[PDB]
Amino acid sequence: WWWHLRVQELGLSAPLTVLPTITCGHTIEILREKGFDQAPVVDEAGVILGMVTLGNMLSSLLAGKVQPSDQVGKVIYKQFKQIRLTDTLGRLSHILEMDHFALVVHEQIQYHSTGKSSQRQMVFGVVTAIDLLNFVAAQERDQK
Amino acid sequence: WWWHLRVQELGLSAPLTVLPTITCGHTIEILREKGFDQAPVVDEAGVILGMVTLGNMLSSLLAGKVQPSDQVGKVIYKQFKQIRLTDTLGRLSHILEMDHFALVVHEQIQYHSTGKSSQRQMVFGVVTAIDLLNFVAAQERDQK
Amino acid sequence: WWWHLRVQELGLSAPLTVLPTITCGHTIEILREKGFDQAPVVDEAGVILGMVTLGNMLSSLLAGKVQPSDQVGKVIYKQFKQIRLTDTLGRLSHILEMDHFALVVHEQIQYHSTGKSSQRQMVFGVVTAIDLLNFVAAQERDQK
Amino acid sequence: WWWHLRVQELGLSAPLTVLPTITCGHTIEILREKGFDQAPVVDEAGVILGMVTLGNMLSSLLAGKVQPSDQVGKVIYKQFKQIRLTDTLGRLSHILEMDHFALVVHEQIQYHSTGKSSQRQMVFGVVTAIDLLNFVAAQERDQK
Amino acid sequence: WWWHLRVQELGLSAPLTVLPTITCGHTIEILREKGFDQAPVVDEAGVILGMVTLGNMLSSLLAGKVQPSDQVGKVIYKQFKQIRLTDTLGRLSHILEMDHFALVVHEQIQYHSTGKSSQRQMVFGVVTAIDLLNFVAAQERDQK
Amino acid sequence: WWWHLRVQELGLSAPLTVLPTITCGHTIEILREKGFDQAPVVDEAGVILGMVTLGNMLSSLLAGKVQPSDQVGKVIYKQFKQIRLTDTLGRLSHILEMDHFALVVHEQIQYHSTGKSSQRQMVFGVVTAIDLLNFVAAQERDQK
Amino acid sequence: WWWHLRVQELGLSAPLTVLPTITCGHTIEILREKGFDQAPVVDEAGVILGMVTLGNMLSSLLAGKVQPSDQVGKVIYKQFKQIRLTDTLGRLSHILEMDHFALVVHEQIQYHSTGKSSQRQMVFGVVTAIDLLNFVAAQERDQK
Amino acid sequence: WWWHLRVQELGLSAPLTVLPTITCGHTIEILREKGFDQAPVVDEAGVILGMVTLGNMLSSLLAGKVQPSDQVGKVIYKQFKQIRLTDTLGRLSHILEMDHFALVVHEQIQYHSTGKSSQRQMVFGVVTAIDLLNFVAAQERDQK
Amino acid sequence: WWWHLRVQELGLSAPLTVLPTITCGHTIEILREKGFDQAPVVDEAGVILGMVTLGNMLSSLLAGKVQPSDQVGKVIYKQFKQIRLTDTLGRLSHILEMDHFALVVHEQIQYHSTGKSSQRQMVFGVVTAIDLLNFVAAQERDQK
Amino acid sequence: WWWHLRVQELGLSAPLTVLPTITCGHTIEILREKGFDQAPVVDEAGVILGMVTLGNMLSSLLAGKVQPSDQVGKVIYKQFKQIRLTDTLGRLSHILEMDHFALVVHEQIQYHSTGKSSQRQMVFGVVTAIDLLNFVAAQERDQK
Ligand SMILES: C[S@@+](CC[C@H](N)C(=O)[O-])C[C@H]1O[C@@H](n2cnc3c(N)ncnc32)[C@H](O)[C@@H]1O
Ligand SMILES: C[S@@+](CC[C@H](N)C(=O)[O-])C[C@H]1O[C@@H](n2cnc3c(N)ncnc32)[C@H](O)[C@@H]1O
Ligand SMILES: C[S@@+](CC[C@H](N)C(=O)[O-])C[C@H]1O[C@@H](n2cnc3c(N)ncnc32)[C@H](O)[C@@H]1O
Ligand SMILES: C[S@@+](CC[C@H](N)C(=O)[O-])C[C@H]1O[C@@H](n2cnc3c(N)ncnc32)[C@H](O)[C@@H]1O
Ligand SMILES: C[S@@+](CC[C@H](N)C(=O)[O-])C[C@H]1O[C@@H](n2cnc3c(N)ncnc32)[C@H](O)[C@@H]1O
Ligand SMILES: C[S@@+](CC[C@H](N)C(=O)[O-])C[C@H]1O[C@@H](n2cnc3c(N)ncnc32)[C@H](O)[C@@H]1O
Ligand SMILES: C[S@@+](CC[C@H](N)C(=O)[O-])C[C@H]1O[C@@H](n2cnc3c(N)ncnc32)[C@H](O)[C@@H]1O
Ligand SMILES: C[S@@+](CC[C@H](N)C(=O)[O-])C[C@H]1O[C@@H](n2cnc3c(N)ncnc32)[C@H](O)[C@@H]1O
Ligand SMILES: C[S@@+](CC[C@H](N)C(=O)[O-])C[C@H]1O[C@@H](n2cnc3c(N)ncnc32)[C@H](O)[C@@H]1O
Ligand SMILES: C[S@@+](CC[C@H](N)C(=O)[O-])C[C@H]1O[C@@H](n2cnc3c(N)ncnc32)[C@H](O)[C@@H]1O
Repeated sequence: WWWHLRVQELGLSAPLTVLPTITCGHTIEILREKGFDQAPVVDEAGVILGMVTLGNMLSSLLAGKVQPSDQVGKVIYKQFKQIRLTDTLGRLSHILEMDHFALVVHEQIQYHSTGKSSQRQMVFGVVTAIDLLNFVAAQERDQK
Repeated sequence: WWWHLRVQELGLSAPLTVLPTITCGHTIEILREKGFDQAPVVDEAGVILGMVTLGNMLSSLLAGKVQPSDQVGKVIYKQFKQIRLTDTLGRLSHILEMDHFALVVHEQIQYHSTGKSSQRQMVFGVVTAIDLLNFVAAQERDQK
Repeated sequence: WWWHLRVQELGLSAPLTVLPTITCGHTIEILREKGFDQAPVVDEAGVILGMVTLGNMLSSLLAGKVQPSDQVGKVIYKQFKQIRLTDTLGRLSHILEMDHFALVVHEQIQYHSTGKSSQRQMVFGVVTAIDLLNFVAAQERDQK
Repeated sequence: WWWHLRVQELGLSAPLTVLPTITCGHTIEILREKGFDQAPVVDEAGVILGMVTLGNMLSSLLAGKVQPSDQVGKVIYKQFKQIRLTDTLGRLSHILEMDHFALVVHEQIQYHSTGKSSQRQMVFGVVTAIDLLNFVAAQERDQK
Repeated sequence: WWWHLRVQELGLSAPLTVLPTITCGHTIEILREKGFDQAPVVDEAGVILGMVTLGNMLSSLLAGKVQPSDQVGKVIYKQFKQIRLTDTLGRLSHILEMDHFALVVHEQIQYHSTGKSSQRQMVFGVVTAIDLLNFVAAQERDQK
Repeated sequence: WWWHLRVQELGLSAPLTVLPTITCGHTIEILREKGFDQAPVVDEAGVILGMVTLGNMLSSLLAGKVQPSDQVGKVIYKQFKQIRLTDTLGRLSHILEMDHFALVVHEQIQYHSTGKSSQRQMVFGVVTAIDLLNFVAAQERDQK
Repeated sequence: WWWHLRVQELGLSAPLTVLPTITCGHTIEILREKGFDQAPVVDEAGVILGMVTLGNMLSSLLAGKVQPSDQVGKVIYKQFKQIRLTDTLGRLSHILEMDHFALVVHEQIQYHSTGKSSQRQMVFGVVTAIDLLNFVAAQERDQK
Repeated sequence: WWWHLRVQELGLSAPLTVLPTITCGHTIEILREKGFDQAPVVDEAGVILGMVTLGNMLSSLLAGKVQPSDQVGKVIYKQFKQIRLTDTLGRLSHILEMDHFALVVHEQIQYHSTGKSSQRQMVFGVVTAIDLLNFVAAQERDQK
Repeated sequence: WWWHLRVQELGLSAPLTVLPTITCGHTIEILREKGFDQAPVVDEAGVILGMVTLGNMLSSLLAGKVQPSDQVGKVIYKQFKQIRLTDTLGRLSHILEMDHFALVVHEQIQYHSTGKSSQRQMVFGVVTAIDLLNFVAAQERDQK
Repeated sequence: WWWHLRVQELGLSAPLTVLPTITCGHTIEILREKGFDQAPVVDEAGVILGMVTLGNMLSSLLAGKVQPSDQVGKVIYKQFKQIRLTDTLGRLSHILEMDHFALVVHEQIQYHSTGKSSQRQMVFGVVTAIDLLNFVAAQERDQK
């Protein structure tokens, strides 16, 4: 039944993200002390530009390309199956199987001095099935 | 009953915002062509830095401080009441009671090259009672 | 300079109004898709008998007096700052300065079988600020 | 140059119209004391249901169809080269070139309880070249 | 029955007539506030030499032949058909059913020491169907 | 250099594990609030009889066998490239890449009444990349 | 210098243990032929519940409480001083210097069907100074 | 019962003994691989001049007096509860009650060139209770 | 039955040997006072370098090889069928039977500074049938 | 030189003898603690009838012919070499060489009232090479 549900309901309390210049070893700590596993990589403007995960992180360091002291900009995960918040859990349940996570985007349309429109994409969160499992374990009392 | 409803459920399709350098005259067009009157004023990084409304802009143009060719950066509406998307309708409905509009924000905590957290507030969108009315009109069908 | 202009100069094209029996939400949907905010409440004869505005409507709905399914007549915003089309832009601009909207009316005198005179008032149009702001933006391309 | 100008500029302070039930002897009187030539005929709802002119009337009286005590509604004039106030003076000029009068109208879009649109034609006023001649001496001080 | 009624018995209001030198517009604005449409042009005494109307002026002015600032002499409408006061209402019907007005003349036969018979055809006035309609309305009161 | 390091040094403070009867949703909660990802499934005697990981378990919920209220015993996950505690980081670096984790085994040789030996495998912990990733940063101060 | 060292480096390959049910004499034989002196006593679940030593044996066997053919659980040594593997070598130093043998333990906490937690204590390896002396004579080759 | 028996019956294994100058670690390894707990210290002539024990040796390094590479004559133990082969098992068992081992000695009456009598003490071997317990483990099947 | 018995169970009386540097006359003296038939000859280190018997003396004195003042090392007897202290009494009795004396030796495996294994041999004692004949009367009360 | 010596100087103090009925072990014990090997067996008057040694007695006991409890008379060794005291030491020494003992007999030459001379040969004693060895050792002191 849960696949009926929608992305926004899932409580993406995930404001955390990184710059590409963050030291690899530091991110390793932050995720673990938080218990997290993957962190979004954006610019200081917040523009979505990549990902970082242990799976590529361990693979990269063990590949010998970088040190833990290196910056994540050079080991940036980018192949995320990113989804939109407006979508349903079925798509989430679909996508979140081949890998543990996927980005949810929020779109931002700015207009220039001359009224010319522009588009900015923002991070709504970084979700995993735990959020799905956590949410599905409780909310079924209300809108099942 | 609807005041219990959760804010993110309100179907905000509101990515449009403006740079402060946009000309007032063009600004009116974009809102009026959209049927809008108020729009977020943000930087190129999406920094929540003010507003623009009907009363803000009508008073400003009638006061003569901004010509129609003037930029909105001079008269950016600032006294907006603001809510968070994780909040509830009842307070937002309360919030909308004494204003024409309300701002919803979001947060995104970037982490430095040194791994230090840095919190950035990000625009979620712009809500007027139409959004509440439009959704509660839909909730007439969804309360099943 | 524009405030000296005649009210009729603006050209408030749309004469869109409602009867006091249409469902509250239905009014809201019609205005919102078109982006409107208000609608004159007149009889089938067209006699100006009131107004309805979202600021009243949001307050009315949140007051609990009307469901969205309720009729619009019971929340008739019959009070309005009303001006005549034969009047000056500045005073209407003055009128809109501290109001969410303004009303203009069209007079009409009928003579019965005995020729005794009568008076009727039709709606010339409904004006908000963005009428003027767009109009002065357009008109200053011709007369300025 | 004036023929290019908009209809509404011509100061059409002409709200007077009659019910069809008014007698012949009173219609002539009012138009005579007003110095008028013709008078619109509408219902109590303002529906544009006819006309009456000296040419229509004189032909009617001299044909014997209406006694002076008879109603103008029996011989209600209804033909006219009707125009709408959004148009230009040249078309008004064009229409008045061969008719003995010109008719201008106005619109009102009422909406029912079911949200169904209803465009209602409404009288704006009666115009003759006097309105042109009176006002042509005026705009040659404003736009000329 | 009224067709028998004597033209003299109608009781024209009065003659109003100007000299050809004065401009059209000044005559035009005067006649209209009296409600008039057509005005004679005579010599220093009242001899028939000219005739002006709105119908020909509007036709001529929009044709561009003369301006409203042009003298009233160039808008002459003397091609009228003319009647004598000794005739009856029926003759007016045979006149006014087509034209917009009728001319009635009169003789001011003053006698002097010049030694010859004198004849000076005066203008008796300007009569329209309103006079006819007023006269038949009045005669229906006399014949009561 | 780190592959020189030995498995024993890593310090897996990982005594936590589960029974097969543990509730599915409770299982995910337990790891999540603590921030873990997977915990061994053993009996009350500590026998290494299973494993629970989100990737199978998210698939397990999507397979429909388990609701969050279900037990993990019916979806007990039992494949793991388990490593031995005496090895080096080279094996860990090798083994721990193709999956996110691997069991580390302690062993126990119990002797019967007749002196017959009996080997019993024990869980020394549950390791992922962080354990070494944190450790490699630390071990550059002690052994290298 | 070695006293600083970590216990787990000491090659504590002592998975062997006994059930209480086995006779005393065989256990003494078992440790004798394999060369040990003392062996840990646990249940079939591997729960640490006792010990057996030469003094625990000879004194009891000379006390007459047990025949050599008597069961070993009768003389289960339990007054050992106990340490955890996570400690340092100097902690072993001030343990074996007065005790004739040393016990080390490993911990394991299991989580129930209801999610409640319970710890299990598991033997790591029965160690005496020879391991230390063997290890310290060996590890200095790694350092130097 | 066995305490009535005779020491010589026990059947010692062998006299594995060392010189004082032997390295501490080599004795440590030798007793390890042999499983032994101690070894007598004698000269090349076999004179009973010392002993080396686990408790002596563990205390020796941990007191810092000898490195593992140092020679054992520095810590030469001689406080053994020495016994003679001719003595009884019960006394030996009593003798082993507090010491972890008991030296068994042997005599040799060597005469000189002049016939002067002299006694040369000889090491018969080394015994722990494990000898006795194993010894009684079989003797109860033949001499009982 | 006694032939089944063992060296150690039979037991020695006492060991007495001498250096070869003793004179022949005193060798007779010590044996004759003891009634001994023979004597082992070793160094002060106890190495079994020879022995002396009655048959050695009778041949030696009557061959003129040694005077009583001469040393036995001149004619130190060397023939002897050496036996070990592990051997069945029947063999001992057999092995003694054809000879006139027999010797049992005791092993002594000592280790050097470099821990190199080395086995020296030690004299256990001299045995004649008296050792058998006296003890056989005793073990018939112990084994029988 | 000693071959000149005689039994009269020999000092054979060997008068002890046994009866044939005495038990072998009883004779064995007596001979052993005095330290002899061979024992004379004579009648109650001292007349020569028997002789025994250990060499045959052990051999006979090992042959199974007699037990140690058997009488000494059945284990006789009379196949000795017998000598007379009048014979020189050289012949004495010569004759004892190829054995372990020799017999010397007593032939006193006085008689009694029986009326006839005869011979009742008593044993003079039991000499060994040790006697000679003791004798030659002593006589070397006497002659020098
Ligand atoms: C505690 S971690 C558990 C580790 C597991 N491998 C995973 O990624 O889900 C999961 C929780 O952390 C939160 N989280 C994941 N990524 C995050 C991020 N980049 N910033 C802040 N929170 C995040 C999610 O809301 C999720 O509920
Ligand atoms: C249809 S307009 C009606 C006029 C109304 N007074 C207003 O502008 O907010 C309102 C709708 O547009 C959306 N909206 C308002 N401001 C917006 C903005 N700045 N960018 C994008 N959408 C916006 C809101 O969600 C609301 O549902
Ligand atoms: C496209 S709408 C823009 C959205 C905004 N709510 C509004 O109505 O102004 C612009 C025009 O709608 C007109 N308008 C507003 N209320 C009206 C009403 N009740 N009937 C007809 N026109 C109306 C305004 O005068 C304005 O010129
Ligand atoms: C003052 S009369 C004089 C001109 C001429 N008598 C005629 O009626 O055409 C004409 C003026 O009266 C006004 N008028 C004409 N008919 C009208 C009517 N039916 N109701 C109100 N005003 C009217 C027109 O604006 C026009 O400017
Ligand atoms: C409004 S006018 C009659 C309508 C006619 N179409 C006109 O406007 O001239 C009303 C009265 O004015 C009078 N009248 C018309 N023209 C006149 C003139 N030129 N001088 C004096 N009276 C005039 C007529 O007698 C008529 O009774
Ligand atoms: C904060 S969790 C992050 C998620 C990680 N993939 C995991 O294994 O759960 C990382 C730490 O949790 C610890 N851990 C993992 N499984 C555990 C378990 N079953 N019991 C106790 N600790 C565990 C590991 O030692 C690791 O250092
Ligand atoms: C080689 S034996 C030497 C004799 C020693 N005195 C002792 O305590 O047994 C000692 C070795 O056996 C190992 N050991 C001790 N107890 C053991 C047990 N119960 N099972 C398996 N190994 C054990 C220890 O780690 C130590 O390294
Ligand atoms: C075979 S080891 C068995 C291992 C056991 N941990 C121990 O040392 O007792 C035990 C045997 O070795 C013998 N032994 C002990 N120390 C000895 C030594 N220094 N030289 C020769 N044998 C020794 C003991 O007499 C005992 O019978
Ligand atoms: C007591 S004498 C018995 C009678 C006779 N003298 C003989 O030797 O057979 C023999 C005993 O002395 C002991 N013995 C023999 N030669 C010895 C020697 N060289 N040193 C010490 N004891 C010896 C033997 O153990 C034997 O039990
Ligand atoms: C000391 S024992 C040992 C010598 C010899 N191997 C033996 O066993 O007969 C020998 C001495 O005892 C003495 N002797 C031998 N037989 C004897 C006997 N039957 N009675 C008394 N003395 C005897 C001899 O004189 C000799 O000096």
